Amino acid sequence: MWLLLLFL
Amino acid sequence: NVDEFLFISNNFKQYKEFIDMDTAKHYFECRNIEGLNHILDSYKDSKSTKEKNLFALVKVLLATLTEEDCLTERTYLSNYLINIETWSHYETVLFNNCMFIFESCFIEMVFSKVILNLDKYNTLRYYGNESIRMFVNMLILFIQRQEYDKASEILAKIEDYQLNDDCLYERCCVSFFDGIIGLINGKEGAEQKCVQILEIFQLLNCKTIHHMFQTYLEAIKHKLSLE
Amino acid sequence: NVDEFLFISNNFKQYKEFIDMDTAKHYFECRNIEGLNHILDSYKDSKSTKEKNLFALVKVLLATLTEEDCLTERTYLSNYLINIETWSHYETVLFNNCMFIFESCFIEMVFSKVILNLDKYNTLRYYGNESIRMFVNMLILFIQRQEYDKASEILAKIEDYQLNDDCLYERCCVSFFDGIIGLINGKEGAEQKCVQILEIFQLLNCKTIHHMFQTYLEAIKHKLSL
Repeated sequence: MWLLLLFL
Repeated sequence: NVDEFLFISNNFKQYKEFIDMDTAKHYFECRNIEGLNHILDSYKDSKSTKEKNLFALVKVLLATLTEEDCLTERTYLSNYLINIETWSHYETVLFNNCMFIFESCFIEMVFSKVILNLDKYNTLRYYGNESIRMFVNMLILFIQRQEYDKASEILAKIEDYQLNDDCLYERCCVSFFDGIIGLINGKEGAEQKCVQILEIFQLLNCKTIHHMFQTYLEAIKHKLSLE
Repeated sequence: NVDEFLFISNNFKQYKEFIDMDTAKHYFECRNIEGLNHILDSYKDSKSTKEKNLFALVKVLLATLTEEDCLTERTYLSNYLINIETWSHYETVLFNNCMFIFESCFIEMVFSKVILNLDKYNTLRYYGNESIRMFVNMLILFIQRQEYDKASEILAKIEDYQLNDDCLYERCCVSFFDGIIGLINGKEGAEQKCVQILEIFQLLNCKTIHHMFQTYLEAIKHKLSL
């Protein structure tokens, strides 16, 4: 459960 | 499905006109025995503005192939495009198909017109990359879960079937990531591979996307420093 | 115009299929030399469900004309329509164009299907009357401003050019209103003209619209006491 999402 | 049908049928004629232009253009590439027939069809017709447009188009196409060149149609097509309140696709497609016939003076002003009304083509272009945006996320996620193999499979797969596409931002992303996989692996070519495309993003002055691709490469380089 | 173009081109094939059916139906009305050509086209093809449908359709059409009854196709078309998760226009248009070929047991069960999925056709009819709903409002307003002449012009105009329509609820509204104008004027027969159509609304059991047309006629009759 890392806190990331989407980006490029 | 009904509403759809209705909608299409209503606009079928307008769509039909696009098909005519396309086929008429094809005939221009070579044979024109039927090329003359379309004129015979739409000569006595010559009612709708768009049907005169078609006529004039075929005219100037035929003309360029024959010895005689008829300019009254050339001027007709000219003024039509010059006087346009709102630029549509039809206007583009026409403009394209007869741009060579056109005097530069028109073309330049037509260009002024068309330069505002590209809004739609642009927003439309974004959604082409809605497929790619998704593909990268997968890769970004696969590396983030250190599934180097999975990520490599995705790439190999999407280069096999995107092989036909001939799109840039695609081939960039695959190359960059074909890099970043090699780099995290530890093979030689890859360290420079990723920067090679990063050049292009800097060179072509895509500061926004350059930033993202760059900062990312640094960020993984960071984590692999630990290795 | 681009998005539209895009949308159409994507669904062109599906639309194209509607055209084939229509033209194939036309051929059935008379000449059929090319009737086999669609087959020649779709025999060597004969792939995809909808293209088999077309094939089978032309088959049973051609067959009905010649001295043959072809069962495998008649059954094929049958089960296709019987097994449909969601009924589309295509399904109707197909069902229509081959209903005569179909056995009644299917037709009745097909009917069961089509009864739910008329939702779209109905809401679509409403907007047909969006023209009429407007026309009456003008009349209703013209009488409300006692512009008897204006109102009568509207009527005379809209009967001249709706002349072609052959629609009921139209001809009702015009007749009813051709009534109350005569009634407010004061010539005889007009008072009875209005009730004549009001019968139809009661007879055909249109309680909703009957109520409105009725209560209105009463309401103007009321004011015409003066």
